[PDB]
Amino acid sequence: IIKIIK
Amino acid sequence: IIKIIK
Amino acid sequence: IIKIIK
Amino acid sequence: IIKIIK
Amino acid sequence: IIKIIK
Amino acid sequence: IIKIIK
Amino acid sequence: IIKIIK
Amino acid sequence: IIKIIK
Amino acid sequence: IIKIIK
Amino acid sequence: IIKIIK
Amino acid sequence: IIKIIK
Amino acid sequence: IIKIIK
Amino acid sequence: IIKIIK
Amino acid sequence: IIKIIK
Amino acid sequence: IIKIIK
Amino acid sequence: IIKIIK
Amino acid sequence: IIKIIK
Amino acid sequence: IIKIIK
Repeated sequence: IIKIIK
Repeated sequence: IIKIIK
Repeated sequence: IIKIIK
Repeated sequence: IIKIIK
Repeated sequence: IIKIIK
Repeated sequence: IIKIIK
Repeated sequence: IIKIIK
Repeated sequence: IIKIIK
Repeated sequence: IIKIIK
Repeated sequence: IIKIIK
Repeated sequence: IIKIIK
Repeated sequence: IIKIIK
Repeated sequence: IIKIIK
Repeated sequence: IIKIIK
Repeated sequence: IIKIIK
Repeated sequence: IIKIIK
Repeated sequence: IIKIIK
Repeated sequence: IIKIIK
């Protein structure tokens, strides 16, 4: 699981 | 699962 | 600015 | 600006 | 601006 | 601007 | 599953 | 499943 | 600015 | 500025 | 500025 | 599990 | 400035 | 588990 | 400035 | 487990 | 377990 | 266990 907010 | 907000 | 990942 | 990933 | 992914 | 993916 | 908001 | 909002 | 990852 | 990772 | 990791 | 807020 | 790691 | 706030 | 690690 | 606030 | 606040 | 506040 990969969750990113840029 | 990959979730990205740019 | 609101950014949300559930 | 509102960005949401469920 | 509203962007939503369910 | 409203963009929605169910 | 890949979900992206740009 | 791939869901993208640009 | 609000950024949240659940 | 608020940034939260649960 | 508030940054929290649970 | 990888969760990143930039 | 508040930074918390639980 | 890797959680990062930048 | 408040920094806390539990 | 790695948790970082920068 | 590694927890860092910079 | 390594906990660092810089």
